[PDB]
Amino acid sequence: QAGERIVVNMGPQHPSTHGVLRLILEIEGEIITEARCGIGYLHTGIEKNLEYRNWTQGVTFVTRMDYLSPFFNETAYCLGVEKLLGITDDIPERASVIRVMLMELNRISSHLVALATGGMELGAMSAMFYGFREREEILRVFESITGLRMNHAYIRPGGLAADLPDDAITQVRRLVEILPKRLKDLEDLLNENYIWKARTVGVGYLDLTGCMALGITGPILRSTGLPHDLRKAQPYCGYENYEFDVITDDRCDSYGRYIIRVKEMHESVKIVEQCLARLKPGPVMISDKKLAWPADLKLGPDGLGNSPEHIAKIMGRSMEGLIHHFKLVTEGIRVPPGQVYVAVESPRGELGVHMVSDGGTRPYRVHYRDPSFTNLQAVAATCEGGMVADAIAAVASIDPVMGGVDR
Amino acid sequence: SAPLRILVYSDNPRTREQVRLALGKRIHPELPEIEYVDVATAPMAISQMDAGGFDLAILDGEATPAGGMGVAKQVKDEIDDCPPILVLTGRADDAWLAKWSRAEAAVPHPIDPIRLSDAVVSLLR
Amino acid sequence: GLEERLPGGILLSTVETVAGYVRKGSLWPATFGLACCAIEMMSTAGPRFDIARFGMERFSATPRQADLMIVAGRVSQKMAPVLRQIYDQMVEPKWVLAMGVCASSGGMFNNYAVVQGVDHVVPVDIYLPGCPPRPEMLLHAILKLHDKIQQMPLGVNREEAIREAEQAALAVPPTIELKGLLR
Amino acid sequence: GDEPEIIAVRRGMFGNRDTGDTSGYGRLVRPVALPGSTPRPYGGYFDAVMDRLAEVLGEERYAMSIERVVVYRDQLTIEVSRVQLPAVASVLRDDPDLRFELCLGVSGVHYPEDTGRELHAVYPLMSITHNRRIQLEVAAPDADPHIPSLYAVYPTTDWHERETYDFFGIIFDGHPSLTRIEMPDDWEGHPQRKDYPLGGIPVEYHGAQIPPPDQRRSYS
Amino acid sequence: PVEMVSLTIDDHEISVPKGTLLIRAAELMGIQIPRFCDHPLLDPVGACRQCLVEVEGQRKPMASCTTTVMPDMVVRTQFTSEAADKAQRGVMELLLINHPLDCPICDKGGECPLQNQAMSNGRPETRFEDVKRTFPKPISISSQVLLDRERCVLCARCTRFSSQIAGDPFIDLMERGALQQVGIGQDK
Amino acid sequence: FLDALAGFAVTLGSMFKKPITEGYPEKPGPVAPRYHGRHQLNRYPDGLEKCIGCELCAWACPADAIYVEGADNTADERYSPGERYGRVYQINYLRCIGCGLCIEACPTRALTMTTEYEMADDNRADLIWGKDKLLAPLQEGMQAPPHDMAPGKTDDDYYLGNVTP
Ligand SMILES: CC(C)=CCC/C(C)=C\CC/C(C)=C/CC/C(C)=C\CC/C(C)=C/CC/C(C)=C/CC/C(C)=C/CC/C(C)=C/CC/C(C)=C\CC1=C(C)C(=O)c2ccccc2C1=O
Ligand code: SF4
Ligand code: SF4
Ligand code: SF4
Ligand code: SF4
Ligand code: SF4
Ligand code: FES
Repeated sequence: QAGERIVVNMGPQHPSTHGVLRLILEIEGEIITEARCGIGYLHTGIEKNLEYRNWTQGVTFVTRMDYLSPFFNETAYCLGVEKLLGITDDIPERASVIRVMLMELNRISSHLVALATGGMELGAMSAMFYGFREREEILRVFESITGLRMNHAYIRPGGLAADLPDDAITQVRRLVEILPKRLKDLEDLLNENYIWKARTVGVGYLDLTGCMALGITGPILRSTGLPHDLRKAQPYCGYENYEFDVITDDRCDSYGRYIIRVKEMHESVKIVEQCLARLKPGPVMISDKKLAWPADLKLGPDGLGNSPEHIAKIMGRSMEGLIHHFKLVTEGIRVPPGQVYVAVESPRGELGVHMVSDGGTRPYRVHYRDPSFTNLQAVAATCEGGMVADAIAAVASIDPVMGGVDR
Repeated sequence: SAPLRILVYSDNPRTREQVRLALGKRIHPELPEIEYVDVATAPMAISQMDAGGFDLAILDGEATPAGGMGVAKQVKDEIDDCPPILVLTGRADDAWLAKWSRAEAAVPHPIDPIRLSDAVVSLLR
Repeated sequence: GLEERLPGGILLSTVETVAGYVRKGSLWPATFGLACCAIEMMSTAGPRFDIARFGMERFSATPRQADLMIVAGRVSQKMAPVLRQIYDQMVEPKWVLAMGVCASSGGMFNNYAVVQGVDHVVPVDIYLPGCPPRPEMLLHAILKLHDKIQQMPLGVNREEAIREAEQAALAVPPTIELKGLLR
Repeated sequence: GDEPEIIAVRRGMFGNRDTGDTSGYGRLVRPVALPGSTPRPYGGYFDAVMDRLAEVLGEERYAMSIERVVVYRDQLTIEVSRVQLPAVASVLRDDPDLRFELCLGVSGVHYPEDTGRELHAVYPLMSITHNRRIQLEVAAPDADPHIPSLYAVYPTTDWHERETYDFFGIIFDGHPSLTRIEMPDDWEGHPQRKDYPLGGIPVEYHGAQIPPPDQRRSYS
Repeated sequence: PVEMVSLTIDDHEISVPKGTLLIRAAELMGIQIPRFCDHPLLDPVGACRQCLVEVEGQRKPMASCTTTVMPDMVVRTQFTSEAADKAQRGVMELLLINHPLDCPICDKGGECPLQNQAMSNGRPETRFEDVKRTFPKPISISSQVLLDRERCVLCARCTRFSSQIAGDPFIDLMERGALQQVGIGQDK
Repeated sequence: FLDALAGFAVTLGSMFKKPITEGYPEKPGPVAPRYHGRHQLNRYPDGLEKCIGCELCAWACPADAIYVEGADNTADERYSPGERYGRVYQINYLRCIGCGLCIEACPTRALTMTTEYEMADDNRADLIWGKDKLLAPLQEGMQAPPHDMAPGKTDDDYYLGNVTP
């Protein structure tokens, strides 16, 4: 009865709740009798603030929700903008290849963070450090390519912010060579560990029926054996040209999801090797000057800035070039009025983007169906009936990123 | 008969000047005289209110190193029988936090002299 | 605290310097990451860097054992009460590091949902730019906070320093009045 | 209706809401119309999906429920009439040939200039079995923002109906508990409505400050 | 009773008062015809030639800013006529060859009809490898108004206003040919 | 199965490997050459400021982290080629998100992003970096900004790169 039940806030400020997730748990003893989620402690109004910035500025906003999958947010946004523009077929092959490579490295990075934080929440102290070592290799690559460790705005409507640096390809090859070896260390700590399996196996069970009813996606859905992946079904960014296997498991529990993530990292490494093979020199931005981002970043003794060649072209020789630079930089492209829904396979499931343009230079309405937001609806199913310790494992298996949840 | 002592907390001297201008030596001739204690740092405001002897505290929600709402919450959680707190909010959407601060009244920026005076009268009455 | 009742002189000066040296080390952060900056704190703890080298490895899960509250993220409106509760439930001495532009000033999210700076709800000791600040920037800010702590006074010196800081702060004009060279 | 859905009327060249920085360019009147009904031969599997939907639904019911069909950018959007939303949702989910088991959420959008249809709710539905995608669009007036909650058909719509109510005030009647999820329950207003101000503060600078972007000029 | 004439712009029919200019009819219909010298409140001059459209039965493109509607006219703008689009883009190019590379420093930048109409109806890159016309800039025509003749497109809107609207023709189009330039008399 | 103990090998082995930590602050690690560090206002080889005060950098900033005001380059006091220069230039680094759109926007390469990143302060105002802090240091051959353009040269020459100390 009531006398034997506590109700406790797993609360925002809690190591396993990513600081801004409030699991309100009614527990009889230490069994989670009931679960509720206070959400929105990390709400930011990004969706509304987008409406007051032009396109190619909303990239900097969207990349900051689901911040563990920055490139996925950016790619979804840019795919939507291009679809409204009707230029999805005009994206240079090099730009699409780089987008795929970056999304796959980003999947590896996001899975590394998920495994690290899950292991730490479950006491696997060294798991966090090894995962973040691998992630730091990946982030060195990302920093070299984009100049930022996180919240990159590198993927832009119509292509990329800038082409890869000369050394980026060699760094990505070095990743493709060393990353599986390093991931072997993290897998050894956890994969076959008796304590890890006991702590995750059979925990947070959620059948395929539950995943469908709650609209779950990503590793949670594919832990039920359903090989659903937006990269195969409804391909985008040319994923159809890559030979990779959709990782799926039949356990339906936390360990199945963990194994799915581990295997997805290897699949992403394979896809990145394929991207490296396919990568060819060429433009990374649409040729249409009316839409192409006019900037041409280059390095010098002074630092990173518009290349002197572009400066000469726009300030010394081309009046049309100057007008195009001025306008596309300042107010940006104006997207034809329309309403589009574009989905990508972010590490946590279908990251959907409903985007509406009223013909203006700013997005009329941008909404992210972030997979974490829907996945968190599975906490009640995956925690109720288990112990609080099992609840920690189940929530870690859901691997929510509250930035994408609240937005 | 006692001069009501009012604590005005704001990193911005102009906000303190505006507060001390909307309010005068007397809010109304029916009210007692008013004495103002300007404080620019949250530690100093906390120390002053620890000494007590204040009838009202006006805390600028826009204070740079330590916003007024935080100071209001702190004083109501730390000083027993603390004076009523009036908070100056930098925007309309801060109203919610103004409630959370438990400040007896909130006055948006820019400080309307008459609105501030009326709120102060309501709190002192 | 009896350390505050100690009279000035060499005794109080030595107590102050010892306390500053002790507290700059073992400055345990609170396990209170928000938004994407939290990932950068974790990276700072990661092997490539080592927060542990500064004695700060123990991220006190409970606010009771935490010394430094690295907000490290964007504070939404609904979260400000929680953040203030955590800050209060820490025990003196307390320091707050506003890691990232969002924590320090609301950053790019100048809208209803964000608080527009942690300092709106808790005293901020160091502001750290970046979005997110790379781990070296976090370590730089932490070392600046260490320098601030080392010089932190106590007792009668604390009271005198508070009075002097008040006298100084009462005079500084607001940023809006620094019209240098504006047309 | 049959004409394209005008959501806003912009007057003057250069996408300027105000009077105009240069005289003489403010006389252009261009209505911003979202695409209208598509001609019947829908591309791809959309034609099959609509044929099946019209077969399962009676001709009378199909006419009463489906307000419009828009095939834009090779994406199918069924402007479904309010009230009938639960019926068509059940038909889409349960029918073996349609079988849209996975509803991906509910997105609110606001059209303050769209008379009688200011609030729109978008239901992205996916059928994994057939590997198909569609969207349902349900319009409600700002004065009567009620919409039938799909909670019985698609439980996932919970936390999406709640979120869209929080950010737009769309009352999904029949929802088990339509409480705010993002904003505090004590919050006033629905932030993502266009009339709701951005709520920013001026950015400070030595000797100056930059008002929030919503107050400053724009040329959308 | 005002007489309504009817005509098709592109392929859409519309009825407008007799005497209406094609540019005004297009505005009412929502077609954005590029224009510089046209002004609704100034008497049309047809100078810049930017508003050219194809009209059935006319060998030459017609300046929509000077063409009165006719009861059965068929008009197709750059949106539905390659000839009209080519004419308008050629006019824009010729308009930009002599223009200064001043957008970063130009006060009109961001609110410049020339920038917007070059984006919407202009080529993406220059072909003008030759030398640009140049004038001393900025010269003052009064205590308040600065004049940068290099940026002038000689649309005569300033002069046409100072003559028609305000009866103060103290500025006028001086010189001839490429040297033509708005100006005050000598110092008046 | 010794496989279940594989983790013990990983940690033990890593005990005998050299730690991979970078030695910041004494031996700071290498940031990427393209890293988005502090903005910097650059000068021409003769010392004139590149910033023409067009405010495009401020225009493109999504966080409104740049405030710029232009002024005329009067012959008595010229700071940049052409007729405009950036008289007041402030970056609110508590609003900057390092996105780099400003440098992409700048049409003169006046604004670059150096690899320097160390920045922090206990005061909100001190992180509003003005023109004085952002201007690149005056190198050899550069003169004070308030000086006339290089002899026999004009703005176009500066932009085309035909200027030397
Ligand atoms: C008493 C007396 C005077 C006696 C006289 C003698 C004398 C002086 C001494 C006697 C001996 C004594 C008493 C000594 C004193 C010291 C003592 C007793 C012990 C204390 C020291 C101690 C226990 C040291 C060892 C403990 C230890 C090994 C600590 C290390 C712990 C580690 C590894 C912490 C790192 C964890 C970490 C990476 C934290 C980051 C997490 C944070 C903050 C982010 C939050 C967060 C998380 C966590 C997500 O999951 C997440 C996921 C996705 C997106 C966002 C987030 C997010 O925001
Ligand atoms: S400062 Fe940047 S990285 Fe940090 S929480 Fe804010 S948006 Fe995220
Ligand atoms: S008038 Fe010329 S220089 Fe000025 S903004 Fe327009 S196109 Fe650019
Ligand atoms: S100065 Fe006169 S003629 Fe020249 S562009 Fe301006 S209005 Fe037209
Ligand atoms: S830094 Fe560049 S973009 Fe900014 S005002 Fe100066 S020249 Fe213009
Ligand atoms: S880095 Fe981005 S946000 Fe920061 S000043 Fe430059 S453009 Fe603005
Ligand atoms: S606008 Fe008609 S010719 Fe100039």
